[PDB]
This record gives sequence, structure tokens and C-alpha cells, in this order.
Amino acid sequence: VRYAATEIAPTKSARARGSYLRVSFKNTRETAQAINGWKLQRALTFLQNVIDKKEAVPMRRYAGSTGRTAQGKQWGVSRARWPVKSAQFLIGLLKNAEANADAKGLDTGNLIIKHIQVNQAPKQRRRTYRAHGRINPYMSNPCHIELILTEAEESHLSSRQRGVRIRRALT
Amino acid sequence: GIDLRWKHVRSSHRKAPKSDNVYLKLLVKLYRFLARRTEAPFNKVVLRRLFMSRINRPPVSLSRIARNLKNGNEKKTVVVVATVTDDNRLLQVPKMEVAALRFTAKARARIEAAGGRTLTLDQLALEKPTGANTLLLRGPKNAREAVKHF
Amino acid sequence: IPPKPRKILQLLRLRQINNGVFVKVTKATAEMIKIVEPWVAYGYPNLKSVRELIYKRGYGKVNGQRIPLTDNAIIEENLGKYGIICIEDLIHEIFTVGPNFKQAANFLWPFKLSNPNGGFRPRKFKHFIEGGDLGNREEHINALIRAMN
Amino acid sequence: VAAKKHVPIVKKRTKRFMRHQSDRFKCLDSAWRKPKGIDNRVRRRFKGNLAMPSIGYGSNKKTKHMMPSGHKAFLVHNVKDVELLLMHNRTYAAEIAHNVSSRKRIDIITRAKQLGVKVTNAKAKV
Amino acid sequence: SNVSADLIWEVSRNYNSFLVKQRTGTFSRDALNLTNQHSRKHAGFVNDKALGIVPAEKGVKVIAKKVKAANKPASSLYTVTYKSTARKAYKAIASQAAKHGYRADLRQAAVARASAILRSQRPVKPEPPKKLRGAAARR
Amino acid sequence: IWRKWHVKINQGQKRFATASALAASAVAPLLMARGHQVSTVPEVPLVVDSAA
RNA sequence: GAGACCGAUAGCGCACAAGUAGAGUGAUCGAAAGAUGAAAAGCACUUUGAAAAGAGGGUUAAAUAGCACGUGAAAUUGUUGAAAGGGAAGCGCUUGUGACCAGACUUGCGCCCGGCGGAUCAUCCGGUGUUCUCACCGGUGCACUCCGCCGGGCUCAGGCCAG
RNA sequence: CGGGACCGAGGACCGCGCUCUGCAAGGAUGCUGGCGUAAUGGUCACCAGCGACCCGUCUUGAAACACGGACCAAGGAGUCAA
RNA sequence: CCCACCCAUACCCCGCCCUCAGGGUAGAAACGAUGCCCUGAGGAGUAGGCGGCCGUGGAGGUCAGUGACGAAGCCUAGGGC
Repeated sequence: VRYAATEIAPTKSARARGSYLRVSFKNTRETAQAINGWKLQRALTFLQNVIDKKEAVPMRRYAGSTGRTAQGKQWGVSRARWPVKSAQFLIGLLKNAEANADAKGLDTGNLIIKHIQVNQAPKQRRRTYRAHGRINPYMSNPCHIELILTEAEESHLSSRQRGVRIRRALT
Repeated sequence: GIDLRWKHVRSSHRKAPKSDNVYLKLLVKLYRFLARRTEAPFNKVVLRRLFMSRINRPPVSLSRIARNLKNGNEKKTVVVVATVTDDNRLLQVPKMEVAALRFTAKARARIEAAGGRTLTLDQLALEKPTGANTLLLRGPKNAREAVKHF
Repeated sequence: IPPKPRKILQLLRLRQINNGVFVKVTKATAEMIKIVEPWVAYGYPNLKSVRELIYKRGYGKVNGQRIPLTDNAIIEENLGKYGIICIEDLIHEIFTVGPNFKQAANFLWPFKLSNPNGGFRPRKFKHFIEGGDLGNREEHINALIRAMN
Repeated sequence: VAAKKHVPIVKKRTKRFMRHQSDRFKCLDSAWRKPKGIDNRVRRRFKGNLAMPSIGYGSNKKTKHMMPSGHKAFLVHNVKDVELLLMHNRTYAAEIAHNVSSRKRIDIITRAKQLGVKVTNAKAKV
Repeated sequence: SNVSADLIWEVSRNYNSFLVKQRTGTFSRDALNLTNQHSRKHAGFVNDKALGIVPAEKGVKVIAKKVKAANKPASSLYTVTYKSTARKAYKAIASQAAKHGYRADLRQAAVARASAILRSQRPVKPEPPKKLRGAAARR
Repeated sequence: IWRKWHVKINQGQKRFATASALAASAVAPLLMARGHQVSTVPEVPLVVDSAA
């Protein structure tokens, strides 16, 4: 398996991934972008707060005709939501990566989410019945998720130029 | 802009043969040299007719040659830039010296049997490089079925 | 341009703008020039105009080709049968309109002049007598030739 | 060795001739196509539009196919191929073909160094 | 007859097995082709009298056509190896190319080819090391 | 299938071409130009004794 | 038994459990769909998870081949890096900035000295081949002659931009 | 008789000439300086000044109207015989 | 009415490309003669006509062609013609 962030070595880092996960790709993208670059304990606490509706995920790209809330003021937005299913899946993946770091012997309390990326998985093709004997797609858009945690951490001058510099050094 | 009521005319004559005969190419080189380095109009006419296509080189028969050999032309060298064919209606072939592009077998045999000589055009260039004492003959151009139907 | 002035300009060898030619004044040529007056400016050139035109912009027609007049051998080779063996003889023939004026003027390729240094009058396409540039300007053609050569 | 003395290499145009609307459509390659529509502005040569290629842009006959060093490229596949440039080291340079192996490239480069023939891609596969 | 050097040139001028045609020029692999270029002057296999030079272990090896053995390919080549001073080799090559009227138009090309082979037989000089330049290559 | 697959050639022209090819086979430069290795061949055309 | 035929949207509708699956009351209509690897060697064992799986660690020549499997394009998407954005963008000519690059150059040839290392220097003799007067091979060089190498010196020619 | 701008095509000799030890006479040489590398040059992205309608297609004389085009890959239309 | 000035792909001079035209070039030291050298003029284009080249699948011949020391394919703000 090959992760997208190829510049990160595996010796002092932890990694986790999940594939074909039947959870909303757009909501998961917003949640992952919310926790991108954070410390691990802060991210876990934030995702539990998202489940408990005490902290909100700001909706930035996939936000068309959504609602507004007072909890977006922490992020400087008005559109924010509480994607519980995305938070649960990301909590599971983050806890797997924490267990991997504990197995590797890394210090858990100093870990940050260096890389986190949500990709689109192949779509689940259900169908729905419309009027006049028509059939439309009713598809699911699942996602692949990957995450990596790391530790928090005068040449070719002209002769006139040379002469000017020498004279200025002398005087 | 320059007002050009008249138009510069590109050439409407052959400057080179369309044929891929290598011996024809060598003959064309020889007669290009002769036409450049001589004053003889015969060489230029021969070169231009060497450029020509087959319908522009109709065959000349032995009876046509014998007709043109009369009235003081009996000792001249006959030059044809087409095929010389045999005419079986001509029962007695006169003695003649003929240079042609090619001969049919019966025409060559009958000329040699009457005692004349058969030459190619390079032999003609060797012996008469200025075309002296030659009789240049062409065949009937309009004697073709397409020309009749025109 | 209508077909009759187009034909007259073609016969006068004025096929391009700022082309110029020498003409011997007869009635048969004067009526032609009078017809093509809405496209031409013409006049009476002096010796300085003639010699400077021939020296700076003199090209002979040799075997249909436009050859600069850089040696007297070209002039003698093409006009020697009429007694013109050098460029001064050619200038004399043009200026005095000798017995071989037709041959000398036709041997000269039509002069390709530049645009005038100083420009034209503000309304160029009126007659000279009305404040424009077209028509017969007589001896005033030398200023135009000086500006254009 | 240095190239034979030559007139300066003048490129009348270094920019390519981009196909009309290929900047806007991804199904259109940038390779040049002459627009054949009767109302096309590029075909009618309205100003401010793309230029059309023509024979007036042609390069000088004395410097055509010359690389900036002054040599003409000759594609070579082996040592016997590079030995054809024995008499032309001042006018021709050797371009080793893309499908030649590294060992044969080493042999070609050694022979061309002996012959004094410039190799355009001598650093590859090293 | 039906066969001559002109005839062979007309037959083989557009294609033969020695031809190497590319965008920048047409070359020839003919052993009797000095300068390795496709032309009637240098088409050694076409011509009745012809010269070719190949490298030896030391010096050069010159082959010339024998005109009386054109139908005997095993004995058609007069072969001389020059392994001596370069000036002596050039003198002998120019002598067989010009003194008896055997392709006097080829003597410059023959002397030049001998000079090129003898020059190629010299030891090569070590090249200067490549100078890294700029930002990404230098660092 | 009723495409014209076969070509009718005049027998005289076939015999002409065969004779021309036989004449070209006696010209040693043409053998090298066609790519045959004939440098050690003692004579062209090469005739071996029928006893062999 | 063959082919100047086609090469999985082609070639028969069918390279596959294809006249199958499926549809129609019926007569009839009628698909899609090939490829891990040489060999399953198709991941022991440890660990986190309810599981699916993940991480280590093996197997393989390669998992950048994991029964989603040769190669893996584009549309379209995610992350990272750079940049632009006062009611469209895109494009043409020409600078500028930033980022990133291809060449070219590194010395050649020729004279004058000095030091080496060798006699394929000129002439003559014999043999051989040739283009029949030119060459090759063996002997003779006895070092003010040839051929390489190394130190100096000098002339000429050498890259980019300029006065 | 000054002052300025742009250009240097060709590549042994041959010619017409002149002010004739030579020349400004059938096309640029001579002298000098810095640098010898990203400095010149090139590609890409962006800003700036100026320039710049959306492509077929149809119609007639032409425009306008009208019709086709969400995007990408692969097929996809003057062939064979008499 | 007068003086100066601004700029078009127009005009003049110069370079380069192509086309057309006219010449030269073998007792060949001689040439992709289908080449090379010299000179002059010209350059918009729908319907339509003609020429030359580029590219793709397959066939004969040839290059003593390339290739597991990596063919074909694909990606490429890397270059040359």
C-alpha cells in the first residue's frame, strides 16, 4: 500500500487508513479539514464534542444551502454542522493510529496529524422509483481515508565592484 | 500594391520526361548536353521530342520513310524519335540509314536485308552530333481513334 | 478605378503608387495624361531632377530584368546601337528629348519613388490649382521630385 | 569539436502555433489545424487573433536543422552508426536513440569521443 | 553494352542497401565511399574507379578498384596498409589518387579521411568535470 | 470476396522483367547494393561444376 | 488445411455455465462480461478493533502485482506546494518579476628552444602488388635525420555581453 | 562642414575605377574592457500597457433569426464491382 | 489662410522564406546534374482545380537495426529540430 504523503518516513511516524467506508465523502472531507494539523488528543476531544454537539465542523467547500449556527464563530464562519458518522469513523481511524504509535513506542502525547486525506471510493448504486414509470440513481458516495501522525517538531563580481569593496574595506 | 492586369505565365511544355526508363534518362542527359553546347536546332528538337509522351510520338512506317526518301533525300540519315514499324504493303524496301528510338523486329530485319543501317539515338549523337544531312520525320499525330472522336 | 483610366495607367507603366515615368509631350500623350489627371501629378523636370533620378534610382530593363545602372557597360550593351554609351549620354537624351527618346525612356525601368519628405498638401486629392496635389504643376514638379527621390 | 563557422542562427518565431479554441476545450489538442469555417476570425486574419503558419516564417537555408551549437542532429543506434560521422564532426552531432541500452550507449560514447563527434545526450543512463 | 557506371547510378540512386536517409541528410555505408555521402562522385560501388579507407590496428588500409577484375569480387580490390608516418601515408594516398589519373577529384577527400582515421587513433584526453549550475542542480 | 485480388500481366512483359533481373544478377555492384555478402565470391556470375 | 482478414466498443449476437441471464400472454426480442504471478509462494506470527479492516512483520524479482488483482490515459476528485481574484474567464503583441532549464566554454593547431624514449628518417638492393609508376615487405640508418612524450617561450584561432 | 538613428547580406583572386608605394573601387573591419556563468538566451506562472465577440451549420445578396454543442475516452461517414 | 508635427500590413532601402522566369555547369580535378552557382520579378483569398509532404494498421526487400544491462505503451512547470 502507498500513502499520498510519500516524504514521511515510517520509523518515527504512525499511520492508519480505511477503504470503501460507507460514510458521506463531503462531510468527511469537511471533518478531516477541520482536524488537519492538530494534536491527537485535541482532535479526539473535538470529534467527541462534534458527536455531542458541543463543537461544530465548519462547512467550507461542500456547504451549499446549509444552516447557520453560533458555533461557527470559533472558525470565523456561519455555516457549520455536526457530522456524527464522519466523526465516528475518524475517531476509529485516529485510535487505530494511536495504537500503532503505542506499538512502535512513540510518545503519544506529542503526536500531530501531519497528513490526513479523504478520497472518493467507488459509488454504491441503488435505484429509486420516480413518477411515470421512471427509475433514477439513488447512489451512496463512500470514501477512502488515510492519516499519518508525526512528532511535533558574492561571486562573479566585476573588477570595479571588487575595487569598490576593497576601498570601502580599507577606509 | 501593384496593379497586374496581365498574369505571369508558368510553362506549358514538358521540361523532363515522365518516364522512368533509365536508358531514356541517360539519353536525355546526353541530349541536354548537346542542346546546351551546340548551335544546332536539331538537337533541341530531338531533346524536346524525347521529353514527349506516346500519343505525341506516333509510329512511323517504312512506307512513310520510303515516301520521304524521294527527290534527293536518298542519302540522308532518317531520324525518328518514335517506333519505326514494318509495312507489308511495301514489297521492296529501299536502302536507307535510319536512327530511331526503337524498331520493330520485322522493320529492323527488312532494313538490314535491304542493306540499310539501323542506329539508336546515342549512335546518331556519336555520328551526327550537329544533325548534318538528316531527315527528321514524324508520324501521323491525328490518326488516332480518340482524335477521330474529338 | 474605371477601366479607361486603368488602361491608360497600364500603358503609361504607372502600375504602383509613387511610380514615375518620363513622357515626351505630344498631343497623343498629353490627352492620355489629361484623362488620368485624377490619379497623377506631373510637370516639367529640370536637369537636376533628371540627373538625380537617373543616378540614384536608375534601373535598366535588360532581358526583362531590372538591373541597377552601376556601370556604363550596361548602358552601352543595351543602348549602344542608338549612340548612347554612357549614363551622361542617357541623361542628355532624356533631358533634351533626342531622336532615341522612346528607346532611352523605355530602357529605363519605371522609377519607384518614396513618399515625400514633408508630406503632401493637406487635401492631397484635389487639383494643384485648387490647393491639392493632382494635375499639372509645371515647373513645381521639381520640389516634389526633390522631396520624393 | 567546435562546429564549422556559420552565419548567425535567426529564428523568425520561437512561439508555437496553437490551435484555435484548444485553450478552452480539452478534447482539442494544441497541434495546429487550419480553421475552415467561412466566418472564422483566425482564418480571416482579424487583428488580435492567433497567427497562421505560412512559408514566410521559413528558416534560413544555411542554418536550417542546426542546433544552437551549429551541428545537425544525426540519430545513431550503434558504433557502426556513429562511425558514419567520421568525416562530419564539424557539421554533425550524434543523438543516441532512446531504445539503446546503457552498455551500448557507453560503447557509442567512447567511439564518438575517439572520433571527436559531439554527443547530444551523452549524460543519460549513467 | 547494357551496363555502365551511369546505368548503375540511375538504378541505385533512389534506393540501395547502403543508404541511410534521415531528416538532416542522406549518408552511405559504402566501404568505397569517402566522406560517407550519397552522390555519384562518392558512390564507390557505382563507379568504375574508386577508393576507400578503413582503420587498421595501427595506421590505415586503402582499397582501390581494379578495372579489369570488376566481375571477380574476390580479386577486385588492390589493398595497401600504411603503418608509418602520417606524411608518408598522405603522400602515398595522394599518389594513388592523382598521379596516374585514378580519381583525381577524390584526392582531397582521401587525404582528409586518412587524417581523420590517424587522428582518431590517438589517445583521448580526459574531459573536465561537469560544473553544476544554478540552484536545484547546485543544491 | 469479388474484389480484384489477382493481376493479369502480359507474358512478354513478364519475360522482359525476368531477363532484366537475370542481367542485373551478373552485375557485382548490384549484388552489394541489394545486400548480398559477395566479397569472397571468386567470379560473378558464379558457376559451379555439375559434377559437384 | 490455410489467409497482405479482426484483435475483446473489433471479429459471429456469443473468445467466458450465450441463444445464456433477462423481457414479452404470445409470435418473438436478447445482452453485459477475457489478462495476479514463473510458481499461490494468495501474507505465518505480534498488535489495535465487535467486525470489516488497519499497523508492524514477511512471500515475491516486483504487492509501485493483494483473488477490487498486467499496463493503468482522459474527464472528475483529495492532499500538499506556488499564485491570482473591486459584476466572467480564456486568447494575441511586448516587457518585467519569480521559479526552473538547454547550450556554449574548459583550449586547439603551428613555429623556436631544452630534456627524455625508440629507430617503420633519405638513398641503394631484392621480392611482391599495382593505376606500369607508384606503393608495400625484408636488409642499410648510427643519430645535425625521422616519430611520440615532457617542460618553457611565441604567433594565430577560440565562448557571452559591451565601449 | 557637423550631429543622430537602423543595418554589415557575401566569403581566395578575377571587374569597373581612382586622388595609383596605395585606396572610401563587385556588401565590416581594427582596437579595448568586464564576465566565462544562469551573466546572455530559453520555458512556465503571474502582473502591467495595447489588441481581441462562440464555434459551426443554414439562409439569402448578406445579417439577424433558427438548429447542434455539460465534460472525457474509444469509434464514426465518397468504398468495392462491372 | 499659414507653419510644424502624429501613424497603415500603403510607398522607399536592407535582411530572410517560398513561387515563377531567365542563364551557367564533361576529351568530367567528377554530380543526392532529382545537385550546385548567378540574375530579376512576384506574394489576399470562399466555391472550385492541382502539387508536395506528415501520420496509422498490414505485406515484400533491406538496415549483419533496437531490446529483460529493459521493447511497446503512459506521465512530464525538462529540452532540440
